Amino acid sequence: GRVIRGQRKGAGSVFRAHVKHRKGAARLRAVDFAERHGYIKGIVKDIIHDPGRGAPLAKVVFRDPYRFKKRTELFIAAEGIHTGQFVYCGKKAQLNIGNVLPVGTMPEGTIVCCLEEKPGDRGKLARASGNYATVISHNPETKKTRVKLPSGSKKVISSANRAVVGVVAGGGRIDKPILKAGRAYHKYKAKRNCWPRVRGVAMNPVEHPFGGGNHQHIGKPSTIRRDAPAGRKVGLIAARRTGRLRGT
RNA sequence: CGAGGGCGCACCACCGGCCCGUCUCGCCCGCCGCGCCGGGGAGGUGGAGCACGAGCGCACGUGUUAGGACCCGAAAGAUGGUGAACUAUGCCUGGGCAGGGCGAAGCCAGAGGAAACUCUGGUGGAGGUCCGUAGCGGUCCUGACGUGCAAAUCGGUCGUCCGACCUGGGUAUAGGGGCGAAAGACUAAUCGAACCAUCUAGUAGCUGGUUCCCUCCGAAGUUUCCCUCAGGAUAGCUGGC
RNA sequence: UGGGCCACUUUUGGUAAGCAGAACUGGCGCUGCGGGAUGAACCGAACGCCGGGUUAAGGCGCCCGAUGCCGACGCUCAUCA
RNA sequence: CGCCGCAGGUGCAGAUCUUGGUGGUAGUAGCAAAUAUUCAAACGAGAACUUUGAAGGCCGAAGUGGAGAAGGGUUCCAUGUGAACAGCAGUUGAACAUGGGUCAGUCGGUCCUGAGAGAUGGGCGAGCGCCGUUCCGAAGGGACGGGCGAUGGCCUCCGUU
RNA sequence: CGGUAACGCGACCGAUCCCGGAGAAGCCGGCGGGAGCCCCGGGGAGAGUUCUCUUUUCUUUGUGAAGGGCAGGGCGCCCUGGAAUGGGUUCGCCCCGAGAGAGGGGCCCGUGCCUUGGAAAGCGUCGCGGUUCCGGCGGCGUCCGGUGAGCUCUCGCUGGCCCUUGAAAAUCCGGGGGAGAGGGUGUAAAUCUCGCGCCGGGCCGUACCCAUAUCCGCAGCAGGUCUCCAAGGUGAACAGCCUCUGGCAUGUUGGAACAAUGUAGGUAAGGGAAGUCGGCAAGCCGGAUCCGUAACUUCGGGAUAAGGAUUGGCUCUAAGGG
RNA sequence: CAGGGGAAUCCGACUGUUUAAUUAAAACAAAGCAUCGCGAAGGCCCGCGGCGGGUGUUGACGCGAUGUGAUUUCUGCCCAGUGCUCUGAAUGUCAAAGUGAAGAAAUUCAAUGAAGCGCGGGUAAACGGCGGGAGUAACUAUGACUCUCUUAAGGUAGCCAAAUGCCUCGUCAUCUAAUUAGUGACGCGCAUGAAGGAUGAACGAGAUUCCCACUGUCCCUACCUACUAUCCAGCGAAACCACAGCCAAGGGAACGGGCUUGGCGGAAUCAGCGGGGAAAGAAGACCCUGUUGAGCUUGACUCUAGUCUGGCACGGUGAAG
RNA sequence: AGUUUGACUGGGGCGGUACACCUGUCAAACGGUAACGCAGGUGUCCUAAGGCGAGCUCAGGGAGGACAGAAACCUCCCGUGGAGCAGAAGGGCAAAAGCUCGCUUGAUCUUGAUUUUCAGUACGAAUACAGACCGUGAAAGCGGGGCCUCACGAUCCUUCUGACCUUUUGGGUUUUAAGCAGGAGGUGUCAGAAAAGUUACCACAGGGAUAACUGGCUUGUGGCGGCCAAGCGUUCAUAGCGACGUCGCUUUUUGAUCCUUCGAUGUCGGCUCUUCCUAUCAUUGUGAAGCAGAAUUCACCAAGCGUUGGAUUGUUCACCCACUAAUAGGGAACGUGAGCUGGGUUUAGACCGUCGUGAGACAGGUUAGUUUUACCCUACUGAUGAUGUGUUGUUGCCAUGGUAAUCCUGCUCAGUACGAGAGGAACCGCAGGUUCAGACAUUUGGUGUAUGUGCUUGGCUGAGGAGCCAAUGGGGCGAAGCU
Ligand SMILES: [K+]
Ligand SMILES: [K+]
Ligand SMILES: [K+]
Ligand SMILES: [K+]
Ligand SMILES: [K+]
Ligand SMILES: [K+]
Ligand SMILES: [K+]
Ligand SMILES: [K+]
Ligand SMILES: [K+]
Ligand SMILES: [K+]
Ligand SMILES: [K+]
Ligand SMILES: [K+]
Ligand SMILES: [K+]
Ligand SMILES: [K+]
Ligand SMILES: [K+]
Ligand SMILES: [K+]
Ligand SMILES: [K+]
Ligand SMILES: [K+]
Ligand SMILES: [K+]
Ligand SMILES: [K+]
Ligand SMILES: [K+]
Ligand SMILES: [K+]
Ligand SMILES: [K+]
Ligand SMILES: [K+]
Ligand SMILES: [K+]
Ligand SMILES: [K+]
Ligand SMILES: [Mg+2]
Ligand SMILES: [Mg+2]
Ligand SMILES: [Mg+2]
Ligand SMILES: [Mg+2]
Ligand SMILES: [Mg+2]
Ligand SMILES: [Mg+2]
Ligand SMILES: [Mg+2]
Ligand SMILES: [Mg+2]
Ligand SMILES: [Mg+2]
Ligand SMILES: [Mg+2]
Ligand SMILES: [Mg+2]
Ligand SMILES: [Mg+2]
Ligand SMILES: [Mg+2]
Ligand SMILES: [Mg+2]
Ligand SMILES: [Mg+2]
Ligand SMILES: [Mg+2]
Ligand SMILES: [Mg+2]
Ligand SMILES: [Mg+2]
Ligand SMILES: [Mg+2]
Ligand SMILES: [Mg+2]
Ligand SMILES: [Mg+2]
Ligand SMILES: [Mg+2]
Ligand SMILES: [Mg+2]
Ligand SMILES: [Mg+2]
Ligand SMILES: [Mg+2]
Ligand SMILES: [Mg+2]
Ligand SMILES: [Mg+2]
Ligand SMILES: [Mg+2]
Ligand SMILES: [Mg+2]
Ligand SMILES: [Mg+2]
Ligand SMILES: [Mg+2]
Ligand SMILES: [Mg+2]
Ligand SMILES: [Mg+2]
Ligand SMILES: [Mg+2]
Ligand SMILES: [Mg+2]
Ligand SMILES: [Mg+2]
Ligand SMILES: [Mg+2]
Ligand SMILES: [Mg+2]
Ligand SMILES: [Mg+2]
Ligand SMILES: [Mg+2]
Ligand SMILES: [Mg+2]
Ligand SMILES: [Mg+2]
Ligand SMILES: [Mg+2]
Ligand SMILES: [Mg+2]
Ligand SMILES: [Mg+2]
Ligand SMILES: [Mg+2]
Ligand SMILES: [Mg+2]
Ligand SMILES: [Mg+2]
Ligand SMILES: [Mg+2]
Ligand SMILES: [Mg+2]
Ligand SMILES: [Mg+2]
Ligand SMILES: [Mg+2]
Ligand SMILES: [Mg+2]
Ligand SMILES: [Mg+2]
Ligand SMILES: [Mg+2]
Ligand SMILES: [Mg+2]
Ligand SMILES: [Mg+2]
Ligand SMILES: [Mg+2]
Ligand SMILES: [Mg+2]
Ligand SMILES: [Mg+2]
Ligand SMILES: [Mg+2]
Ligand SMILES: [Mg+2]
Ligand SMILES: [Mg+2]
Ligand SMILES: [Mg+2]
Ligand SMILES: [Mg+2]
Ligand SMILES: [Mg+2]
Ligand SMILES: [Mg+2]
Ligand SMILES: [Mg+2]
Ligand SMILES: [Mg+2]
Ligand SMILES: [Mg+2]
Ligand SMILES: [Mg+2]
Ligand SMILES: [Mg+2]
Ligand SMILES: [Mg+2]
Ligand SMILES: [Mg+2]
Ligand SMILES: [Mg+2]
Ligand SMILES: [Mg+2]
Ligand SMILES: [Mg+2]
Ligand SMILES: [Mg+2]
Ligand SMILES: [Mg+2]
Ligand SMILES: [Mg+2]
Ligand SMILES: [Mg+2]
Ligand SMILES: [Mg+2]
Ligand SMILES: [Mg+2]
Ligand SMILES: [Mg+2]
Ligand SMILES: [Mg+2]
Ligand SMILES: [Mg+2]
Ligand SMILES: [Mg+2]
Ligand SMILES: [Mg+2]
Ligand SMILES: [Mg+2]
Ligand SMILES: [Mg+2]
Ligand SMILES: [Mg+2]
Ligand SMILES: [Mg+2]
Ligand SMILES: [Mg+2]
Ligand SMILES: [Mg+2]
Ligand SMILES: [Mg+2]
Ligand SMILES: [Mg+2]
Ligand SMILES: [Mg+2]
Ligand SMILES: [Mg+2]
Ligand SMILES: [Mg+2]
Ligand SMILES: [Mg+2]
Repeated sequence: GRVIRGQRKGAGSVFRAHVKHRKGAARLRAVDFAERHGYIKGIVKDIIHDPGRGAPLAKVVFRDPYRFKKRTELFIAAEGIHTGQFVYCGKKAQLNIGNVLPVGTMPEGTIVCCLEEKPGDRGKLARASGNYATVISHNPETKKTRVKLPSGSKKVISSANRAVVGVVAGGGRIDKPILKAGRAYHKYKAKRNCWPRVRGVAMNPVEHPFGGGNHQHIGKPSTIRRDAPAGRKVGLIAARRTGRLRGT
């Protein structure tokens, strides 16, 4: 009879992202004339740590092509780039780690960093540390490119979508065991209020569908249908299978 | 005074008769409309009817009922508001935490090794590390107290004491909502749904109460029906006229 | 009012019950009074306020009104009458 | 106030009834957490408690010391009173009465932004309004620079418009 | 305008615009500098003890801000030069042909010292006048040293930790660039972040308590309520115990007694958990030094395992430095 | 100032957290392990409403939803049931709208056929589940073995009178003089068992047993100290109170202070005391009744936000059919 | 989100339906008459098992007859029904009401009256008529269902049937709809709501109309006795027992009941402490024996005195160890919680097993879980006093009340009596002990703040000396007093 946890997360109040010390939105530069027809050279000025993100951010300074000013970008750092390096963004940029260039003008096996989901926005795909997307096949007609996402899914996107060449830095961060509950506390203190997770079976029936009982048991199939209302769909949501994944 | 006789009020029992409905039987009658027209009879039966009216208005009493409804009494439900000065959690900005024990990596030297490397002594100072202050907490005495110092305190003994640590202030989340390392915990001594006002004199077959005198009469706890079994309706028993 | 209960007798269940359930009349409930020491229901008797007389059931050693009869005939001794 | 009529918010022992008052309990329970007081004097009607002096102790710098924030709001300071109050007392008081006291360019506020709050545009909404905070806005009212002029005047020439 | 340079000098033309800096950054460790305090040896001044001793014990014995100069600390600053037989160097580290060691310079901080302030003030003493109750007047003094893993602040250097990387904005400044402006050789112009001079700074708060009596808890309530400073002895120590500065009157009463029962605290022959649901409660142990430590183990631990010895006072003797 | 120690069993790995005011724990959390959803026109969630809002200054080494609970070692069989999910296959049922027919129309009938449900696959680290009866070896006793009935599969590795075993104080051994306790062993286990089983150091104000030491826990009590209590001066409540207050028996609403019969009864008081006053505290919380509730659950009845799907409108321009 | 989650009931739940009906009985010779009284039955069945008429006689038995037998069919005789009539039971029935045939649809259309239940309401069922239309029989007649007693259902709604019926809203026609009358679709909780759980997180109004704990009645059950004496006891009923039967007592078992208490009588066990009972374990005095002694057993007077220390268990119980003269049984609100304790049960946290889809449940296990108040009256314990002898004092008496001692061992008797032997007492006497009681401090022990005297740590008074502080600083020894 009480609003469950997870339902309370959408209201935002306490479950909002801890963005006080974050360094800004990590994005490619907005597509313009120089990047659409040639290349623009920028210099990597600093590589910084973004709180709540396990991927380094690269501060890249460009020249404004229309007024006497310096533009500062906050690229997602591909592994191997260093401060003082020159990065080149545009259609005519060559294949090097850190350069930003459209996927349609790339070989058939190149693997990219900060992929655009739509032709014009900033990077949206393969942004988490150690991740990348592979270019599978182009087709000169209808301006389409097929890419492999970190999840293994295949996606068809426009050939005009831009991406950084290489793999985002941060490597195998998940390989290290956290070991200590406190280390997980510090990890999630810089992210949001989500970490100390109470099991639903340990709750009372009023605050969870799995709550209650003289033994801690679910009492009903944990797999729940897709169209179940909020406050009910807990457990394995719309699960195609359960068990152990033996075979793939 | 009077055997007998007569007219007989009201009222009662009965038998006839009349009006409307409905059945059964059957034969006649009427005409500006001759009709799928209209009317009439006899015999049963249904009616809160007729059969030389008794009503209307006003007052008083009793009884039943709807209303706050003889008086006081819920657990609840709804509407609209006020609270995060306590606590719960997130964020912002500050402040704080004796003295010791153990002795991780890294480093130096010596020694033994063909190599691979090994041994010894120092150095170093790691850790949700140990003993233990302040702080924070609250195990046991099931101690004190228990109309207390106190609507949760006190004594000793205890857990932890560089961390998921303690804490001020500023902020955010508000009631079927919040918040919860989860005890249905906490949300201003109130929480298995806060507080305030109103709907509201909420309802109660249940509990408690129900105020002067004398005189006369005087019970029932049984019948039948009831989601009836602590209650009603009904007949019975009572009183009054 | 629609909770009844009790007694003689009849009577069902139960080992039985100051239990449970019927029949009949009376009673208590609603009822005081005399007697049963005491007691809702037993026995007598039902009640305005009194005087006198007499009784009912029950009593008459003393408490405590009445045998303080020269009462009648027997029975009985109990170191739990 | 009686009598004839009229009309009631018309009669109390109860309701763990309402309000007010008063008993027994009873001069009883009690005035027992943190070692501790004593001598002399003064004022005074009055001294275990006030003041001074002397002595003995305690807090023992993580104080029973010296200063602040929050909160309180005159409790601060003198003089006086001695009704009540300070659960004994008081000649004392944070009591009562009468007066007095808080002085800033340089200590804070003020200014900045933080987590956040919140108009306007817009959107929604029966509506009070609330959503949203850059989003669906013609969102810059400013500037030493230059020009056209007014010469406003110590019209040389610099300030104005 | 000067210096090879780091950079220096008192100013040192310059707008729109652009770039950068400061503001502006966690926690912890180890060292080093400075100060305040503490300590020790003398010199004064005033007190205390003097039964005997004590050249004794106690108190006290200043120099603000802001300038100038000098120490001291730091530098990931410059010049010469070119290093293996590698060398410098820290407690640890760490550093070097991307320029070590060495020599010579530059800069930053300078809260330390001296100086102006400054002794005239303050303080300590000894007197003298009175102005009911003079910032009265006067004399003398306010001195020399030494120590430190000492405590507290502060500054600096160098490390460690993070799947944690520890604000923003007002505000101020430097630079780049050079649109412009300035004057015709004058006792000159534009201009000036140099020295001195002139004027102004409004508004609100400001007393006191800050707690076993000024706040909340119905109260002068053993509760609660955020901070700063922090002496001597013992000791590992912000422990406990005693003391100095400062504070107080025993916590909303006193007096007399010393029954039971209690609350709090001790002791108890012999036995030693037989008590009790149960060793509850109490008791035993305990610091430091020297030994000595098992099973098991995730090899880290267990571990102060367990067990044993010693511990005072006094007189010395060695060793550890500048 | 200032650790009693040792040998074991159970549980939780540890540090951490928790019912302010009776439960600090074995409960919660945790790292680790496993599963599920989602590529943004998205997953999950808020929102009366706006193409509103949170995750999100995010992008699969990420967010969201679950279970289990360090390490070690393992995690067996069952997709019949209920869930979940997957492609629709000639395909069954299936609303509104639309189509056709009859009628004078209301209307009636028929054809067509969205999701869903049926049909078919997958899935147990989803919920859950994991059998009986007979005969049989050259002493007996068991039963390696053999027959059948039946399931979706018939409990595997392990573990055990365990915090899980009724019978039960199970049986045997050890610990004691004596043990419903402990430990070790056995196992047809009423009713053990695999994301949880079985272990294993360190740790624990966790539950249990024994041993050394220690003692007033006890035999068996005594003495002392402080503050009370006590008495006094001052000050000064409250709870409670039908009236009250000595007993035995009787009867009685079946346990009297009062009534009957008897025993008896002597002012006013002080310190104690805990037998009575069925003492006080509260309109019993247990239990039942009420056509009185509330918290919670669910194929109870009746609904509903949200969601999936069809139709109409916004809603247009061209071709292949 | 809202709501519901029946009733009865020897408490509720579970179980049953005694909730609507029918038969016999209860039931006490009219009728009626109750309990979760007894024995049973019903929610149907039947175009015939309905209606007429006719003709037969049934169950069973005896005697006969090829296969044929205990039963196949045929025949005769007896046959009061001992068969059958659908079913439960009861009643009724013989040229019946049964069996077999023939013809049929009175199981049809109608209005009233009445009986049964009863309020003299309804439904259902039934009785007697009356009016039609029929069936059957020669006819009288009989028949509107079943031989009789049961076999069933309101309003609202729906559906069908009937009247050349009424209305359909200004008139008319036609659909439609509404109506009038009669059937049907059903309410079995059967006079007729539409309805699942859980709560230990719980709430309210009540209930002693009603359970759990005391008391009360009862005494089946438990416990303890008695009568008879078939037997046991080598033999011998009765030393000691006591079958089959039968009579009691007790209230320390457990039931039965529900009278008191639900505006509350604190709910197990232990601890502590007092008193009471006797149905006597021991001890005193006795009787009996299958009593030689020793030991043991039975019984009497008898409750004065005693009846213990421990291991496991919360236990009450139980069991074992050991001592003992003996280790008897019980009551007092299952004595005793303002006496304690809190181990158990019995709140809220939590784990396991089983059950349940789930919430949650479990006389299943486990772990943690606030035990409040006396100063009132009485009772009791002690302490002053009070009334009467004029005041006051000393010394006394005793009414009345209380009451207290207990048990064992060793030596001697005595290796005696007795006995084959083994073994093996007693009376007097002596020495001591146990439990209890009343005191006491010479001794020993304990206490010790004489704060008495040494020692000693830290600090403090300038040192010495003398002291003090550290809530009794610590420690050794310690008078007196208490013990
Ligand atoms: K809700
Ligand atoms: K589970
Ligand atoms: K009325
Ligand atoms: K309000
Ligand atoms: K609410
Ligand atoms: K009833
Ligand atoms: K009535
Ligand atoms: K820290
Ligand atoms: K303040
Ligand atoms: K005294
Ligand atoms: K013990
Ligand atoms: K810790
Ligand atoms: K704990
Ligand atoms: K799972
Ligand atoms: K399955
Ligand atoms: K399945
Ligand atoms: K613990
Ligand atoms: K509730
Ligand atoms: K009869
Ligand atoms: K009914
Ligand atoms: K009996
Ligand atoms: K009984
Ligand atoms: K009872
Ligand atoms: K009760
Ligand atoms: K006991
Ligand atoms: K002594
Ligand atoms: Mg969790
Ligand atoms: Mg829980
Ligand atoms: Mg739920
Ligand atoms: Mg659950
Ligand atoms: Mg679990
Ligand atoms: Mg007539
Ligand atoms: Mg009337
Ligand atoms: Mg409601
Ligand atoms: Mg606030
Ligand atoms: Mg707050
Ligand atoms: Mg630690
Ligand atoms: Mg620790
Ligand atoms: Mg405590
Ligand atoms: Mg206590
Ligand atoms: Mg009222
Ligand atoms: Mg009301
Ligand atoms: Mg009904
Ligand atoms: Mg009543
Ligand atoms: Mg009644
Ligand atoms: Mg009745
Ligand atoms: Mg009766
Ligand atoms: Mg009555
Ligand atoms: Mg009468
Ligand atoms: Mg009478
Ligand atoms: Mg009488
Ligand atoms: Mg009598
Ligand atoms: Mg008499
Ligand atoms: Mg007489
Ligand atoms: Mg009135
Ligand atoms: Mg009155
Ligand atoms: Mg007193
Ligand atoms: Mg006192
Ligand atoms: Mg002191
Ligand atoms: Mg202070
Ligand atoms: Mg003052
Ligand atoms: Mg006073
Ligand atoms: Mg005042
Ligand atoms: Mg100076
Ligand atoms: Mg050099
Ligand atoms: Mg001077
Ligand atoms: Mg320049
Ligand atoms: Mg001030
Ligand atoms: Mg206070
Ligand atoms: Mg207040
Ligand atoms: Mg004191
Ligand atoms: Mg005092
Ligand atoms: Mg005070
Ligand atoms: Mg002793
Ligand atoms: Mg001893
Ligand atoms: Mg014991
Ligand atoms: Mg014992
Ligand atoms: Mg202890
Ligand atoms: Mg060990
Ligand atoms: Mg733990
Ligand atoms: Mg584990
Ligand atoms: Mg806590
Ligand atoms: Mg608590
Ligand atoms: Mg606790
Ligand atoms: Mg694991
Ligand atoms: Mg997890
Ligand atoms: Mg499978
Ligand atoms: Mg097995
Ligand atoms: Mg087992
Ligand atoms: Mg075992
Ligand atoms: Mg034991
Ligand atoms: Mg499995
Ligand atoms: Mg009595
Ligand atoms: Mg009484
Ligand atoms: Mg009540
Ligand atoms: Mg109540
Ligand atoms: Mg009812
Ligand atoms: Mg409800
Ligand atoms: Mg359903
Ligand atoms: Mg019922
Ligand atoms: Mg009769
Ligand atoms: Mg009869
Ligand atoms: Mg015939
Ligand atoms: Mg009925
Ligand atoms: Mg709970
Ligand atoms: Mg009763
Ligand atoms: Mg014989
Ligand atoms: Mg009572
Ligand atoms: Mg009581
Ligand atoms: Mg009582
Ligand atoms: Mg006897
Ligand atoms: Mg008892
Ligand atoms: Mg108690
Ligand atoms: Mg008692
Ligand atoms: Mg317990
Ligand atoms: Mg519990
Ligand atoms: Mg067990
Ligand atoms: Mg506890
Ligand atoms: Mg007193
Ligand atoms: Mg006598
Ligand atoms: Mg005696
Ligand atoms: Mg000393
Ligand atoms: Mg000396
Ligand atoms: Mg002192
Ligand atoms: Mg002290
Ligand atoms: Mg001694």
